[PDB]
Amino acid sequence: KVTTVVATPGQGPDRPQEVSYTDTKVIGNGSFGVVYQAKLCDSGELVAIKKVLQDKRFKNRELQIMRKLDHCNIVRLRYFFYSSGEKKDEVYLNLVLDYVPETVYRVARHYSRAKQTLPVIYVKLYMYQLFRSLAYIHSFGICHRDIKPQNLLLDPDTAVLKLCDFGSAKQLVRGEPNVSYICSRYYRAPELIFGATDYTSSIDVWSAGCVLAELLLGQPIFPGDSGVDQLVEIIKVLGTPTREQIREMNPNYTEFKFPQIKAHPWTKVFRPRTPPEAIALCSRLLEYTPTARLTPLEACAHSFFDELRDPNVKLPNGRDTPALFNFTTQELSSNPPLATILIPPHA
Ligand SMILES: N#Cc1ccc(Nc2nccc(C(=O)Nc3cnccc3-c3ccccc3)n2)cc1
Repeated sequence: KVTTVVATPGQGPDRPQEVSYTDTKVIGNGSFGVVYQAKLCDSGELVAIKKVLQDKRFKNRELQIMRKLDHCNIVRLRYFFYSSGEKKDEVYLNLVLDYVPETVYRVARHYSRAKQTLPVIYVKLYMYQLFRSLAYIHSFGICHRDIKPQNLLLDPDTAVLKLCDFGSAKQLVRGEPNVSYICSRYYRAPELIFGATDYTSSIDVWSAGCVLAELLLGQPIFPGDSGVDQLVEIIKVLGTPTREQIREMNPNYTEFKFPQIKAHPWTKVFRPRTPPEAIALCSRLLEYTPTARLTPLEACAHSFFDELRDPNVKLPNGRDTPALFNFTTQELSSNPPLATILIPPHA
């Protein structure tokens, strides 16, 4: 079964072309719509097709964001096209993206089910690539707003990580309010739990810190089906937020009473074989004050990633590590001096 469409390339100028594909199978479903896998007839390359319902009143925000992104750790929009679908008289937007076979969720689940942890070399590779993708999107004012393991795509043979699902992504403008109900259970920053509408891109850094801790532990660090349960788990690790810290993440919640828990030592939260650099990185990402958390680029420069910068490092499968040092001026713009650390002498 061959489907031919007239699709517009994602990057470059608006000059459509005939794209033919086959072997269409469903690989994802949800409130967003459906993600398919397909093979392009010309090259034989696998692609993913995200199909979503198109709002008649305005251009799809995810498409506007995707057309402006170009980074090795962000899934690439190859083409886009409009089509019919399940609901009659409704137009659908189809995003043809580069296909990535695995997710951090599935991979971590294998390890947790086998009563093991993912080797720290992979924790470093994946976490570093996530912080690069965040550094890049944050350099445009764009916040992902839904960082979680299912959104971190992985190619197991090359150890490449690609951030995906820009359905909640938004360019945050200071003074313009944002909906607080974005971000998934376990990964929500405490300002989002308190329903703040004036949050910054630093909510992605809290989410990434939750992913790091979960990869170190083998289970979520702040679980719970309600915000109050999530908050008790946060207070158990971080200690009680001060009135000042509470004011920094939604000031309308300053008069509420919180359980009095003393600041637990981060060394006791993880298994004894956990690298102290990973623990130090966690404590700097999972902070109450949104401005106290490391930026993505500062996290890339952390000592936990020094092994990645060694010229002799190789993947466990014997292959070379993927591209890690091809930083652009755009990507370094939050702190250009960091290139001194980020690009090692051998690169
Ligand atoms: N199981 C599975 C599985 C594993 C790998 C892929 N590969 C892949 N490759 C390129 C792009 C995308 C993509 O844009 N996905 C999404 C986009 N928007 C929302 C949600 C998703 C999504 C849904 C389910 C799982 C993970 C992401 N996914 C797909 C499914």
